[PDB]
Amino acid sequence: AKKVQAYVKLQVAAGMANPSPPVGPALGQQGVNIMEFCKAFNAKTDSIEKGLPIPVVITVYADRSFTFVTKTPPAAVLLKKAAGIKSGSGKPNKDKVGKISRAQLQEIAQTKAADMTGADIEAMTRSIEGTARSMGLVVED
Amino acid sequence: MALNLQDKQAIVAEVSEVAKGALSAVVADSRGVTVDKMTELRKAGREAGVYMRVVRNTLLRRAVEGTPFECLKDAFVGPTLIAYSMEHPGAAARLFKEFAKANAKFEVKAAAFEGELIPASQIDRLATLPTYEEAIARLMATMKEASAGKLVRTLAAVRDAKE
Amino acid sequence: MFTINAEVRKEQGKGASRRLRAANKFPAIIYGGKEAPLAIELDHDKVMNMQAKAEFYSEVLTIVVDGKEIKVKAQDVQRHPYKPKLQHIDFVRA
Amino acid sequence: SRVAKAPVVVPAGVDVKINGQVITIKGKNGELTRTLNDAVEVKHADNTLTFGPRDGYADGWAQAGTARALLNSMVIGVTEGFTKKLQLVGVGYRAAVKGNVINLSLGFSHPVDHQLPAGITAECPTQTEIVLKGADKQVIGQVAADLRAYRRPEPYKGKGVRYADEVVRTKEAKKK
Amino acid sequence: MKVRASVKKLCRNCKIVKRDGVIRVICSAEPKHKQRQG
RNA sequence: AGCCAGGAUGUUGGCUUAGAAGCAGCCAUCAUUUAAAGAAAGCGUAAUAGCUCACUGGUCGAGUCGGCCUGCGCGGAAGA
Ligand SMILES: [Mg+2]
Ligand SMILES: [Mg+2]
Ligand SMILES: [Mg+2]
Ligand SMILES: [Mg+2]
Ligand SMILES: [Mg+2]
Ligand SMILES: [Mg+2]
Ligand SMILES: [Mg+2]
Ligand SMILES: [Mg+2]
Ligand SMILES: [Mg+2]
Ligand SMILES: [Mg+2]
Ligand SMILES: [Mg+2]
Ligand SMILES: [Mg+2]
Repeated sequence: AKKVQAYVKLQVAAGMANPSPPVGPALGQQGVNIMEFCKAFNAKTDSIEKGLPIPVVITVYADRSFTFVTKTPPAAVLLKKAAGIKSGSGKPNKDKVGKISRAQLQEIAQTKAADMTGADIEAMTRSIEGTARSMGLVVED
Repeated sequence: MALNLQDKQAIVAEVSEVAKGALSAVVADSRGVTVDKMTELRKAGREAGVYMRVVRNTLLRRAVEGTPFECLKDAFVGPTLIAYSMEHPGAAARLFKEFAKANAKFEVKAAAFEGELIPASQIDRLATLPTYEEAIARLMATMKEASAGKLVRTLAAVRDAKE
Repeated sequence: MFTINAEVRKEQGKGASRRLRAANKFPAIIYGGKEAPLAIELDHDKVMNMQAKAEFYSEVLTIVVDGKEIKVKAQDVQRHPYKPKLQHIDFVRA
Repeated sequence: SRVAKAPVVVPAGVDVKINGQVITIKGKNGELTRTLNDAVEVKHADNTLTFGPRDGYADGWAQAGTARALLNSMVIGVTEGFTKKLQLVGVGYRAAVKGNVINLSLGFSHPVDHQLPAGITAECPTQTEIVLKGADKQVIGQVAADLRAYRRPEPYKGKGVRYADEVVRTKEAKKK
Repeated sequence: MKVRASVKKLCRNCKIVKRDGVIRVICSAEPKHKQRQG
């Protein structure tokens, strides 16, 4: 690791890779080709599954294209396919909208084995706990 | 913070990390980055953990007046800036190398590794400890005795004797 | 801990009274019991401190007169109509 | 107080010639230098200069500390000497020096030719850098100021004579 | 600069100095904070 | 008080969001990494930003901080 050189993150969903209307000339304009953003992405995207948001570094030098090392998705969008509503917050803490528990979100915290600042496999539990409380979700631990 | 009480506290704990401690490393940290924490704590994910601490407490007057847990020769070990590294569980091995190869990558000065406790004295980084649970170094250490040290001298003439 | 030393007033009346708070003192009184009431003067800035501690009005207080320890309770206090100073203090021999 | 109560250590080499209320320091380089004082009493002795007040003066200390610092910068003055450096910014600028008078081009309708004062010299290592060493800290600081003045740095593109210790804010023009 | 009869420092980089007989604010970040007659 | 350092990761937080990845916006402000590090201070971004602040370590080495009660002064203050 070093520091800064080139990297961003502006997408919506892996369901529709390399979009044009949502981002377009905004998905990259520094050394990133708008059409070349559908080759190295789907080379591993369509390799597992599409749907969940997938941001990534944009290591850019001066050698034509770019190289992005992807990792883990937002643990906040995991409440539209694996929890409840299609939305999220909307009506935060004015009424007990949604409610998850200790059971759920477990194997959701388990997937991020290379993305957790807590060697304690137990400490890295309350981290996503908030990631499912940023919209008004009570926890039935 | 707090006063004399908060003082003693950090010490008795930080210094019980030297009494009940498995190991001890003293590393001056000029230009210490947060990447610094991002390292000894990364080397804690899949190789260490919370069995290690490193509170920059060159408070000296603190960490030092507070080693009546028996830490002599450490007045000499109290110069300039330092970041005390103390072990509780696990072997004393690996922890040393971590800094040894950190600071050597630049990662801030290493205070020339002024050495620390466990054996108890001065400066001179050795490699006793890290060679453990790699006893295949005692497999390779036997040097086949009769055979490897054989096929190296008893059998090295031919490949270098027909001169 | 409330221990306050004073002196028996040699004068009385708004005249002398205004001369007291003038010279950084102030008037006081001590009544109660079958013992006849007393004319007392205290140091301002001293007592100004004791009265800020909410303990001054609940715990008994001790007075030293020419050296004779009286000890009473803070019956009433007159404050300045618009400044943080004391005007006069009533004391009861309790 | 403090700065005043501090030492001064006359580095082996400086003459230190205290004649009553007049101190003259010479050494290595630098044409001597000799200032005055007032409510401060200075004392030589040993390998240093001590500075203290003087009963009857409420200026004391304050006058004494400035003594220190001054005297301090006078030692070092003839010792190490004194820094400088300014860089020109903006097409068509550039400086010259050709003796002890610097020739400047700054987009006027005329060159400028600024003439260095006594104990201070300067060179143009580059078309666009003026570096001026001297003994008198109070004077380099001036000639710097004085030079930079011909064309202080405009806060839109940054053109003009900066120092290096510069900060140049620079801002955007009103929207359309 | 502002010549208000109350000067007041505004930002955190605003100083407040007396040069000659006159109180002034000297702000290093913002020049709009520059002030006299105080 | 200077001066030397650092100021992350879940978390680009989701969100009335055209696009929002701390700061026109909503509501939330919880938990980790540790010596400290706020979904939070500032400049101001096509959006990343880049660079800097509370807070902690280092250097230095004796004071330092702001209210209170009082004395005397400063600005505020231009005319024939
Ligand atoms: Mg401390
Ligand atoms: Mg009468
Ligand atoms: Mg009358
Ligand atoms: Mg003037
Ligand atoms: Mg300090
Ligand atoms: Mg800093
Ligand atoms: Mg944004
Ligand atoms: Mg937001
Ligand atoms: Mg913004
Ligand atoms: Mg701590
Ligand atoms: Mg601070
Ligand atoms: Mg007055």
